[PDB]
Amino acid sequence: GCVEVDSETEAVYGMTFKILCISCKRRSETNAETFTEWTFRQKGTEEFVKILRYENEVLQLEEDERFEGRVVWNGSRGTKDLQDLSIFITNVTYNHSGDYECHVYRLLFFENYEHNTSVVKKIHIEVVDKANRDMASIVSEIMMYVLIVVLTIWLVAEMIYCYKKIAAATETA
Amino acid sequence: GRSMEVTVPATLNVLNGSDARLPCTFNSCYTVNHKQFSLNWTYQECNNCSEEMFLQFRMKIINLKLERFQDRVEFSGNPSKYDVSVMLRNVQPEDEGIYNCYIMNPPDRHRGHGKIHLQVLM
Amino acid sequence: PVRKIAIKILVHSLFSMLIMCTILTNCVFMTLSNPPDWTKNVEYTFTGIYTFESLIKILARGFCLEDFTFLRDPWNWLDFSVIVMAYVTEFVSLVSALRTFRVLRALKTISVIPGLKTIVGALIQSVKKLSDVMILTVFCLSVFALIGLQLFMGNLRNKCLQWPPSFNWKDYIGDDSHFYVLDGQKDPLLCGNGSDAGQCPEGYICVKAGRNPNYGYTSFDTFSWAFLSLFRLMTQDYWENLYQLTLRAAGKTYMIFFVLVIFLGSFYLVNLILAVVAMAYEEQNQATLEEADCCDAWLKVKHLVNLIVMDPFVDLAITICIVLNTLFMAMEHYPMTEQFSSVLTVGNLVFTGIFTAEMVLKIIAMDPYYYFQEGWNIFDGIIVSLSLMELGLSNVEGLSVLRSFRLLRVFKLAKSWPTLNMLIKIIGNSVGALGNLTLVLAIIVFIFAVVGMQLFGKSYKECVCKINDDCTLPRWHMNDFFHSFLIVFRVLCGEWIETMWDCMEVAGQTMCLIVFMLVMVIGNLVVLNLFLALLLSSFGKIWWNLRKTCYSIVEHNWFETFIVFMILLSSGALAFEDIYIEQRKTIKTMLEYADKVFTYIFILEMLLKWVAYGFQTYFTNAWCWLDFLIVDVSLVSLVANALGYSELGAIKSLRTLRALRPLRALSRFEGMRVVVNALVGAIPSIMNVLLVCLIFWLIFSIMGVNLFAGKFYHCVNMTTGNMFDISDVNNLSDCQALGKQARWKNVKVNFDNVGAGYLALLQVATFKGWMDIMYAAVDSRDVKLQPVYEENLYMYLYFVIFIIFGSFFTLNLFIGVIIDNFNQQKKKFGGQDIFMTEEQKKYYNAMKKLGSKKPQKPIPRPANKFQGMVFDFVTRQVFDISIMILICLNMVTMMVETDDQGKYMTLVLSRINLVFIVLFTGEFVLKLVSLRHYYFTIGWNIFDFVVVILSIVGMFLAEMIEKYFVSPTLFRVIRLARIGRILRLIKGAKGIRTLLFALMMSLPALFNIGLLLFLVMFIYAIFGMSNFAYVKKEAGIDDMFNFETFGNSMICLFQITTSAGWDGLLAPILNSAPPDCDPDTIHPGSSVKGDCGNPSVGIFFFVSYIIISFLVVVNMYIAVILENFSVAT
Ligand SMILES: CCN1C[C@]2(COC)CC[C@H](OC)[C@@]34[C@@H]5C[C@]6(O)[C@@H](OC)C[C@@](OC(C)=O)([C@H]5[C@@H]6C(=O)c5ccc(OC)cc5)[C@@H]([C@@H](OC)[C@H]23)[C@@H]14
Ligand SMILES: *[C@@H]1O[C@H](CO)[C@@H](O[C@@H]2O[C@H](CO)[C@@H](O[C@@H]3O[C@H](CO)[C@@H](O)[C@H](O)[C@@H]3O)[C@H](O)[C@H]2NC(C)=O)[C@H](O)[C@H]1NC(C)=O
Ligand SMILES: *[C@@H]1O[C@H](CO)[C@@H](O[C@@H]2O[C@H](CO)[C@@H](O)[C@H](O)[C@H]2NC(C)=O)[C@H](O)[C@H]1NC(C)=O
Ligand SMILES: *[C@@H]1O[C@H](CO)[C@@H](O)[C@H](O)[C@H]1NC(C)=O
Ligand SMILES: *[C@@H]1O[C@H](CO)[C@@H](O)[C@H](O)[C@H]1NC(C)=O
Ligand SMILES: *[C@@H]1O[C@H](CO)[C@@H](O)[C@H](O)[C@H]1NC(C)=O
Ligand SMILES: *[C@@H]1O[C@H](CO)[C@@H](O)[C@H](O)[C@H]1NC(C)=O
Ligand SMILES: *[C@@H]1O[C@H](CO)[C@@H](O)[C@H](O)[C@H]1NC(C)=O
Repeated sequence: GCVEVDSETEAVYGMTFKILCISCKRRSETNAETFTEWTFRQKGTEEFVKILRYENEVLQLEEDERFEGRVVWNGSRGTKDLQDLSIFITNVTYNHSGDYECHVYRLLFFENYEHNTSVVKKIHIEVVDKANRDMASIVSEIMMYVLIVVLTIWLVAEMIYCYKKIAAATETA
Repeated sequence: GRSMEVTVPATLNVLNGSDARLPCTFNSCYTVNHKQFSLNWTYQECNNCSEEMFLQFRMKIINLKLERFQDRVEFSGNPSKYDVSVMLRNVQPEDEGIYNCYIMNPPDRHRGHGKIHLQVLM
Repeated sequence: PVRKIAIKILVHSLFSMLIMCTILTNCVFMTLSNPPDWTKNVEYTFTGIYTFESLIKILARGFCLEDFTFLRDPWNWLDFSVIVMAYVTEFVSLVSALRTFRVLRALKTISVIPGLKTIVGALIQSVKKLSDVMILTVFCLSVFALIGLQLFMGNLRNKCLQWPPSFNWKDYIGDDSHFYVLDGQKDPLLCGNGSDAGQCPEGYICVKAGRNPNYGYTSFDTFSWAFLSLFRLMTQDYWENLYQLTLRAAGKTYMIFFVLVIFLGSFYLVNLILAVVAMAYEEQNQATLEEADCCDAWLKVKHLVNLIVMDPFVDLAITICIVLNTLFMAMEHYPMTEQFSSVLTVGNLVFTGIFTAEMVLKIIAMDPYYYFQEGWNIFDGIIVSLSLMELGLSNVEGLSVLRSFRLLRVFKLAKSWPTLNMLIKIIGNSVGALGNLTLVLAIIVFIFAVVGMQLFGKSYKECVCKINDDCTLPRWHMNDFFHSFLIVFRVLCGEWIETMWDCMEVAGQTMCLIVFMLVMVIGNLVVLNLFLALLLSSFGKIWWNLRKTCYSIVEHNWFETFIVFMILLSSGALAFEDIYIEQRKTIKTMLEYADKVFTYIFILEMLLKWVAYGFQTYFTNAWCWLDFLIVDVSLVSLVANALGYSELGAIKSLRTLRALRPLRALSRFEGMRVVVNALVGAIPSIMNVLLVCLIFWLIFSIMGVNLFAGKFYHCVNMTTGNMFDISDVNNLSDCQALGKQARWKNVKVNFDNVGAGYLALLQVATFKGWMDIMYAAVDSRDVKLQPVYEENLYMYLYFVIFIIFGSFFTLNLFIGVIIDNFNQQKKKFGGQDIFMTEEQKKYYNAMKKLGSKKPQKPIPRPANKFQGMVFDFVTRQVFDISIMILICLNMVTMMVETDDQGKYMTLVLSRINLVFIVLFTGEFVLKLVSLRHYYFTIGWNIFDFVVVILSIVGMFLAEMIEKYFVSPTLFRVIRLARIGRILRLIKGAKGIRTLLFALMMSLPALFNIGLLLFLVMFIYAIFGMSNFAYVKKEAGIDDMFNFETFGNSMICLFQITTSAGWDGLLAPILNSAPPDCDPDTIHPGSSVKGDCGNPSVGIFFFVSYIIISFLVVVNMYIAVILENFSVAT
């Protein structure tokens, strides 16, 4: 099926970024018509100005200069039931580093009961200039190396101890 | 299936003047509902002429008060127990004929038929 | 003088034959569903003949005006009763009396031949020993049903109701249009409030408001329905649906209940029943065995023909020809083209010609009827005559079914094949020496079929629209005799409740319950007795210095347990590779580096084993080979990942081999190792008999191919998913003209070729998948033609016959060879109690002595007070029985519990429970006042002490939960002290005591086999998580029971372990190409594409797991059965 993953917290200047908003349906087989508002606020700015609107197939964007011709769609294509709301920001700059809101509005169809559900996904990004590797990866790599080295040391210590013991046992004869 | 098994005797005759119980009882498996149940009663004196209706059950009981015989007909049955026999008052020598009960109890698709000869015996 | 005339006629042989033939033709006449008007006179003739027989009996068993004559025999009562009820029915206006003697006249068939009385008596005396087993069965069923009643109380009625967009809550619950129907299920979807339970669709809320899931009958609300549902679980009839409904209502975390019952009720109680029936039949068998010109031309042609080779290529050439003919028949498939169909036809012609040549060469040398003496010669003549008739006809419609008869030539291999000869011997023995048992089984099936027909025919015809949406007859009805027989046969095969639901909804709950339980008991007992009868009627300056150190390090227990722990850690690191790993994103990298750590450490461990043992002594060991192969796979994966060759198809497929990492535990776990060794020791004979089974199933598969060969193709209305009717689409030319709305769908489990035939036969013989197969086969008309509902209604007989032979006699041969192999293996061991290590054998043979003990009367007297009379009163059997009566009353007042009971009723129940608790505590304190010294002579007193403490504690937490932070999901669990309070019944339940002691004695071997099964489940669940975690959400794979997560994979695998639902779990994976699926359907947050599973790997996975689980379950069955035999005998 589908799973909801959290978007990456940090972006890198000059390169591309992919902000994810996975609003998986609570029931997979239910037909739905999903559209979405994407907005955000700048760091140090207290507002929420709509930046784009995704519909059945077409993506619409405002006159905002921070995303004029530098954002593309990377959600579900040609399905009318999105279940994936991903913005691909090409040429990420310092214009966009703040708090994005993903307002996914889903009209779920049923027998004769159309439900009109709204979900909000808030994600914070902060563009940097150097790609900092995540703390979890660094800690895991350091722990891997420490475990390998300490276990090699334990193995060689046991081998030399057994070598001394077997020498003491064999020089007896 | 073939039809609906309706328990109606071949013929029954009532003494004149006394009240008569016109029987129409069916034995249907389905739990009847008072929203889709269909019933009607027909009276015939011909052999091959047009037939007219005088008593119906369609979401409720309807007595049309037929102008030929009388307003004698009355509801004396119970659809929930599958016995919808009716009540007849002031039996007269002109009441002799053949009476047919037509039944349609959803979700069954078979129209149960019940034939009786309304005569009078001493 | 007066009775002397009617004595010779009674014992006259032709009178017995007259009764024979009149009973037989009466049985033929009851077969008719709606007999014509002229059969009434024939019924009059039948009853007149019966009255004539009874008059003879009256005038023969009584002299000088005797009243009762044939009243000293059982079946004579039956005859008198049926004749009386026939004459009672003469009053037409007396009716419900026709269905009173006609279901009793059918019982006359039991006396069809003198001799069946002995078999029926033997069956009745054999079911007599089942008293303790059935009382324990009902005790465990009631205990488990009370557990289910307190846990899932009204849970099954949870239904996703839509939030009111507006009689309030009274006409909103009872609308049935406000719930969620799962797109063509005619039943609201079960839902839940807690996690790991049913997820309501967006805009729906789960409310405990509805009728019930299946026609009002599968529910836990009342103990009666709880008893029915857990009988369903114990018999494993369609329990996967109850499994899914209960786990969707209450939550996935409740499967622990099923894991117990499926092991405790469904598996162990069946083992007890089989063991005790086998014990009774062994006793019966041992008792029975201990009590018991032209002449010149003829001579020269005979010299020419007989005086030929005997060993060199006159009987081996024929075997080779038979094998080649079998291979040519198996080469048939669909769609077969010309220059191959012609090849097969000419091969068949050449083979029948050469067989005719051999027959004539044999008959002109053996001078019939001296040729027709050895049996095999007669069989060869018959089969070759059938082949000549079929080749001469070449157009026989509508029974070209005899064309497949040539497959019987394969049985000519039985001359040289000892195991095939043994199978043929068993098949013939059933119709020969066990002919009485076979006839009893057939007569009982016929009697149940006609009883069901007479009781429920008019019902299934008039009440039909309650169980069907088109108001037409369902697939399995009892309106006519053939369908009634099919339902009775399906009940024997195992699927009783699915038709018993329709029977309840049509023709009376109590009547259908009685009928179906009598069938489920009697017919299954007869089948088991026949199976048992057939089973038993078959028979260095630095180099070596470092080498010592490395050997010591490897054999050190420190290193051994360290390696075992890290193997467990590495195996468990695989279970986190869900479809949620991408949302985890931190344990993802943690495990990415733990994989490197584990593979480096395993490489070091392998090098240490090398430098300690030597290459020869390391590659001699199979376990070392397995570890070396796994290490090599991990090393190649690491090298590919380091070099950057990760995003390649071959490397990605080899990464799936990481699921083999748990296999290292085989060499480390002692019980797992010994069970694997025991399996490998028996695998040769198992393989030989499996080859026999393959040959038999190949015969049946070629027959099925001949019959169907792609007649399963049908047009599905693409907009809805249902089959077209022939009124609209009749053939392929029309399903290619409807266009886009017509797909010409296949079944995906069919008989197109021999491989698909093997798959379909496996489904049919496992009894989970045979449904749609038989539906399509019966519907089929002909190649490239639209099927019609039950057009070939009598092709049900094909599959019936298959289940009779290749699923019953084949299973009998398989079980017999397993018993023989294990008997020889344990006689060779010395030797007994395999599947156990040394520590477990010590535990077992010490526990044997522990259980074989008696109390050494260590209760002399209390110490000088009124406690003397207190002891004298407490120790009495009257008190010891009064306590049991109180426990039984507590059990009954819990059975009284029911969902949605009144507040006053609940208060009354609470007060009664409090009174029972205080009386139990008074009993405990009286025993304490008696024997304060020890009170602990036997563990039963300790069990009573702990259970009363636990009941008090549970009552206290129940009060606390009501008075403080409340949670029903915990209150229901904590209200389970009542279960132990009634489990105290085992104290006085003798027989139940020894059966539970046998279970507790067999626990070690069962635990070893369960550990091996759990390892197998872990490996196959990781395989599922790797492969089928993204397949489509078709029939068997839904939003909850799938392969996405480790929990879901393990629940699906536990479902499959009991062979249940594997057809449904394989159906979505068999999909290969559109429009069945989409090969490039992207779904977040995963980089994988496509929702179609590979059919080859799916079939391999499911078939291999079915075979492995079948072997493991057979091993568990034999372990429990031999433990019971050793305990009792
Ligand atoms: C071992 C599985 N298998 C094999 C056997 C043995 O071959 C000789 C032949 C084929 C038949 O179907 C496949 C069987 C029966 C049909 C049934 O429906 C089935 O369900 C899938 C499971 C069974 O039972 C259990 C507890 O596994 C019954 C059960 C039934 O009818 C029943 C159960 C309990 C009972 O008394 C409490 C009375 C009747 C099995 C065996 O008999 C114990 C018998 C089952
Ligand atoms: C699962 O949790 C939901 C969430 O609350 C529960 O829904 C609740 O259901 C009850 C009735 O079942 C509602 O109570 C009210 O009852 C009156 C009649 O007395 C009626 O008029 C109201 O319309 C309503 O039905 C309650 O409002 C409702 N909760 C919410 C938030 O709407 C549900 O009962 C739980 N189910 C289980 C099995 O735990
Ligand atoms: C396939 O079925 C079609 C109809 O479903 C056949 O076409 C004709 O169908 C009508 C039915 O009203 C028959 O009366 C005609 O006799 C049919 N045509 C012929 C030539 O017989 C069609 O024949 C069937 N077969 C093929 C190969 O298309
Ligand atoms: C994101 O969009 C770009 C187009 O700018 C495309 O090349 C890329 O493949 C997309 N990525 C995903 C994961 O869809
Ligand atoms: C991003 O846009 C700036 C605008 O001047 C340009 O200089 C730069 O090369 C662009 N980078 C990429 C990766 O497109
Ligand atoms: C960033 O924002 C400022 C102020 O809104 C704007 O003038 C500038 O052009 C933006 N950067 C780019 C690369 O357009
Ligand atoms: C309800 O659905 C309409 C479209 O029919 C949509 O415009 C509206 O935004 C939805 N409601 C909310 C709260 O989003
Ligand atoms: C498929 O079914 C629908 C509704 O059941 C019907 O309207 C449609 O005509 C069917 N398709 C064809 C090709 O008849």
